[PDB]
Amino acid sequence: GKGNFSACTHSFGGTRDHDVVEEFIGNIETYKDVEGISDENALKGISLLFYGMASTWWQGVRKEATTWKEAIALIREHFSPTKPAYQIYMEFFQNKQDDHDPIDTFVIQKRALLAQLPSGRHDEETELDLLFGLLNIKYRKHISRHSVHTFKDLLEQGRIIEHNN
Amino acid sequence: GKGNFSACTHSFGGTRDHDVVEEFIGNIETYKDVEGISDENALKGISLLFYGMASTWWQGVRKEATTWKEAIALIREHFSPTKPAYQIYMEFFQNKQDDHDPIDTFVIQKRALLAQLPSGRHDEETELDLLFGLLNIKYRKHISRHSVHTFKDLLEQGRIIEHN
Amino acid sequence: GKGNFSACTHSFGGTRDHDVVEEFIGNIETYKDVEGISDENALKGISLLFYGMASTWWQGVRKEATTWKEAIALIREHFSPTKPAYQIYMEFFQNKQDDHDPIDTFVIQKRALLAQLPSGRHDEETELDLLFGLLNIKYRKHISRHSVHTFKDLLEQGRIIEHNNQ
Amino acid sequence: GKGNFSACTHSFGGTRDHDVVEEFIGNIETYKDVEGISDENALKGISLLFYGMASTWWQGVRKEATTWKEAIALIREHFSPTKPAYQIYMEFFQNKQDDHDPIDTFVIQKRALLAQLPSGRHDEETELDLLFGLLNIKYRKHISRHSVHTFKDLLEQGRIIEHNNQ
Amino acid sequence: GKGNFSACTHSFGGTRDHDVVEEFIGNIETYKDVEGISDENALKGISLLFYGMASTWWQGVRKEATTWKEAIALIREHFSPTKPAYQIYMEFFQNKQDDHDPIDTFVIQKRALLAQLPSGRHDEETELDLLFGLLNIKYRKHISRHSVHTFKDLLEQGRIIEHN
Amino acid sequence: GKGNFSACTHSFGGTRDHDVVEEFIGNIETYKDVEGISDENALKGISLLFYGMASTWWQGVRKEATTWKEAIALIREHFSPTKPAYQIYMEFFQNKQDDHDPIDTFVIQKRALLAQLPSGRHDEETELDLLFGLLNIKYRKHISRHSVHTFKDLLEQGRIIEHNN
Amino acid sequence: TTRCTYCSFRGHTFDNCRKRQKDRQEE
Amino acid sequence: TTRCTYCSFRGHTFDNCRKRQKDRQEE
Ligand SMILES: [Zn+2]
Ligand SMILES: [Zn+2]
Repeated sequence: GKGNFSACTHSFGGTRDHDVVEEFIGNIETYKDVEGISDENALKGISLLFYGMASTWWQGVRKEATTWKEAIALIREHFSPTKPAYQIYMEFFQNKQDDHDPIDTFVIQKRALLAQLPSGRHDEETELDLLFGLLNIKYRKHISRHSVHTFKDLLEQGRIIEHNN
Repeated sequence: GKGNFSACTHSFGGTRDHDVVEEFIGNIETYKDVEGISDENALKGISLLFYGMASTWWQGVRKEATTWKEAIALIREHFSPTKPAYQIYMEFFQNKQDDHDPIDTFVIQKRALLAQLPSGRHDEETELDLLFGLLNIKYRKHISRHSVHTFKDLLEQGRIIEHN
Repeated sequence: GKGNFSACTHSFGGTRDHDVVEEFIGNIETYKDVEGISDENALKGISLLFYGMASTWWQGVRKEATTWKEAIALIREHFSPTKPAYQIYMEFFQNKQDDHDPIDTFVIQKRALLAQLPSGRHDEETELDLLFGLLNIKYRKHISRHSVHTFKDLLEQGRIIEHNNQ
Repeated sequence: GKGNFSACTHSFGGTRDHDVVEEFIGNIETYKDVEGISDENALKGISLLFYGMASTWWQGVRKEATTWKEAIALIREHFSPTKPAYQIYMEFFQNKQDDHDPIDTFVIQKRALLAQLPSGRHDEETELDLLFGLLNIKYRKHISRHSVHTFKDLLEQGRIIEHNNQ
Repeated sequence: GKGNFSACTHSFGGTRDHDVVEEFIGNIETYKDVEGISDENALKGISLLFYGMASTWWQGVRKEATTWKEAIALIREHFSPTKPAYQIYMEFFQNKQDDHDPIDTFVIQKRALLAQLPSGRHDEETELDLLFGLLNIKYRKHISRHSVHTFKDLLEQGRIIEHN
Repeated sequence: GKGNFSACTHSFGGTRDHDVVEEFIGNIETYKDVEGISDENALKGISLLFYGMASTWWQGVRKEATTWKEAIALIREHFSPTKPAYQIYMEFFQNKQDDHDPIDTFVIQKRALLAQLPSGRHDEETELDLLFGLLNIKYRKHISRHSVHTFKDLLEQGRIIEHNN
Repeated sequence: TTRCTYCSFRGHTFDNCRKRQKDRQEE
Repeated sequence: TTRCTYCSFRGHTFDNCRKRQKDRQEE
C-alpha cells in the first residue's frame, strides 16, 4: 500500500503533440493501478518522473494543485491544446489523395481527423457526402454516389476496383 | 483475479493477412478466459494494446463499440474480409510444390487455406481428390489414388517414402 | 511500514554547483517523509549516501551535530550558499526576451525563477505587472494591460497571436 | 500454489530439427510438474506457447485430442520422429576417436549418446566394455582391461597419463 | 532481519590509499548495524564481497580469522598501516594551494590528513598556526593572524573575501 | 516457498579452473537461500542453468543424483580436480621474482599457492624459511634472516627499503 | 521502436538512463 | 564481469542472453 515511482521506465520531456501525452498518461495510470499506490500518497512522489523542461515547469506551478485529479488536468491543459472548430475544416480540404496510396489509409486518416468536432453535430450521410470531392480519378470513374450508403460499402468497391488493376 | 490486460505481451500492427490477425484474436481470447477477468471490465483497457496505425484506426471508430463482442467483430470485419470464392480457387493450384519442401509443411498450408470456403460445401473425398494433383513426380510414382482412402494415410505413406 | 535508507537510489558527490545540491536535498526529504522513517532513526544511517569525495568531510565533522535539521543546514552551509533576495531581483531584469523564442518557454522560465522568494509576499496581480514589462514588440502592440485577468489568459491570447504567422 | 501457463517464458516455433523439440518438450513438462498446475487445466490454455508458423497447425487439428498425453504424442509425431534403437547403435561405432581431443570430452559425448536406449538394458560393466574399443593408441598401450572396474577410474588414469606430456 | 550481505552493492579491490579503505570499512559497519544482522552470522558471508586480487589475499589467510572484529583488524593492518610521523610531516608543506582551488576544498583535505598523527599530541592553536603558512597571497593580505582565534572563523572570513 | 531458477543471470559453460566454479557455486547458493526455494523442489529445476557442453554433461550423468548435496559434490568433483602433493612443490620453485614487482603481490601469490597442502603439515617458521631463496637481490642485501620472525615484519622492512629507493 | 541502447527498454533514449547517468556507473 | 553488452548485467557473453536469443526478440 505504499511505494515510489522510482521503478518506472517512462518519462515525459515535453513536446506539443497528442499521441505522446496520451500514451504517457495512460502508462502512468496503469502503473498506479497495478502497484496499489493510493491517491494522496502518490502526488508527493510525482516529481521523480519529469526531466528537462518539464522539471522547471513543475517547479513553477505547484501550489495550484491539491489532489491527483488536478495534476492530470493541469498536465493535459498545458501540454495539449484543444483545437478550435475552423482549423479542422481548413486542414481537411487542403490535402487531396495522390495516385500512389491505398483507399484504406486515406479513409482512416480523414476519418480520424473528423472526430475532434463536438459530438452530435454530424450525420453519417452528410459526412460521407463531404468525403467525396477528394478521391482521385482512378476510383471516381466507376462507383457512383447514389450506389453507396454506409462506410462499409465504399471500402468493398475500392478493394474490388484495386484488385482488378 | 487481476482484472486488466497490463501483464500481456501481445501486440498488433497494421499488417493485412489472415494468419497474424487470427493468432492475435485467439491469443487475446484465451488470455481473457484463463485468468478470470470480468466480461465487461476488459473493454476499458483494450486501448493499451494497439500501436502505430491501429491506434489511429481505433481513434476513428470508438463511438460504435459497446460490449466485448462487437469489438472483435469490428476487428475481424475491417482487417478480416470474407474473401469471395473465385480468388481462393485461383490462389489454390498456383505454385506447385518444389523438390525441397517436405510433405508435412506443404499439406498443413494447403489445408489451412481451404477452410475459408463456405461451410459444409465439401466432404473429405472431393477435398483429397482436389489435393492429389500438385504433388511432385517423386511422391506420386509409388502411391496411387486407389490405395489411400481418408485424409490421414497419405501422410503415413509419404513419410515412409520420404525416409529414403 | 518499517524501513531505512538502505534501499535508496539517490546519491551525492562533491560537486560545487547549486541545482544539484537543491535537487538532492529535496529528493532525500521527500523520500524520508513518504516512507515513514522515524525522525531520529534516519540520522544513524545517513552515511550510506555519500561518494568517496565527501565521506572524508562527513568523517571530519560528525560531532558538531545532534538532530536531523542541524545536519541538513550544515550541508547547505558548507557546499552551497542559499541565494538572498536581491540577487534574484537583479537576475530577473537582466536579459530581455529575444526575437525568436515562443511566449510559452519565456513564461515558464520566468515563473520558475519567481517561486524562490518567500511565500505570500506577492499575489497574482503584482506578479503579472512585473512580468509584463519585458515582452518583445511583436506581442505588446496588440494585447494591452486593460484585459489580462491573470496568467491563463495571457498564454491564450499569445497562442492565438502566434498561430497567425505574426 | 495456483497458476497457469501465462507466465512461462519458453516457446517453440516451426523448426524441423530434433534437439529443439526435445529440449522444448522437456522444459514444458518439468515446468508443469514443478508449479503444480492441474492435469487437465493445462490443456485449456496450451495455445499461448506457439509462434505464428505453428498456430495455424494447432488450429487445424484441435479436435483430434482429448487429454494431455495425446497432445504431446501428437506434437512429437508430426514435428520430429523419435529415434529407434538401431540408428543409435549405428551412430556409436562410426567416428573413432581423433588424435587430439582430450579423453574427458570423448567420454562425456559417448555417455551422452548412450542414455537414450531404454533403461535397465545395460549395467555399468557391459557399457564400459563397449566404450573401450575406440580409444586412440596413446592410451591403449598403457592402461589395460585388467583394472578399470568403474567409469570413475578410467578418467583418473587418463588424466594422470595426459599430464605427463604423453 | 535478512541476516546476509546478499543485497549490498559495496565492493573492494586492491587499491592502496587511506580514503577508499576507510569509506569501505565504514559503509560495511553501518550496514551491519542498521539492518539487524547477527554479530556472528555475517562472517560466513564475508567472502561474497571481495573480487580480483583481494579474493586471492583472503584465500591466503583464512586460518587466522575467527570472529567479526579480527577480520576488520586484518584488513586495516595489511592494506593501510599506521604511517610513521616523519613522512606525514614531509607530505605537509608540499603543494601550496594554487590560485584556482577554493578555500573549503583546501581546508577539508589538509585537516583530514592531519588526523593520522598520534592522538592528543596537538591542540587547536598550534594546528591553526601550522596551517596558516600556505594560503596564497590573495586570502592573506586582508585577514591577519591576530584576528582569527578558533578553527571556524577562518572559513567565514575566507568565504566573505572570496565572494568578491 | 516455490519458484524456478529462470530469473537468474548466472550460467556455467564449463572451464577447468577454480575461481569460476567457486564463484558460480557461491552465487547459486546465495540465490537459493534468498528466494526461499526448498531442497527437493530445487533439484528438478537445475537443468535451466547449464548451456553448451555442461548441458550434454548433465544429460549424461543424472541417475546417480538424488538430493541437492550429491549434485554439488558431482559438479565440484568433475569440474575442479584436487592437485596432488608434488605438483605444488614443483610449481613453487620454478618462478623467482623479477626486478619490477612490489613485495606485496609476490608474497600474496606465493602464500596463496601454499594453502592447498594438507592442513597442519607446516608451522610459520619453516614456511618463512622456505620463502627465502627466491627474493631478488635488491632486498636480500639488507634484511637478514635472523632479524625477522612472523610475516608481519617482512612486509615492514620491504616497505621501508622500497620507499628509500 | 528506438529501444533504449543500454538498458534494452522501450521507454527513452541513450543520453538519459537511470543506470548510466547515476547509480554510481561510468567508472 | 565484462558487463553484458545488451542486458547490462555482469552475468555472461553477448552471443548468449535470454532476452536476445529467445523471448521472441530479433524481429
Ligand atoms: Zn534506458
Ligand atoms: Zn545478458
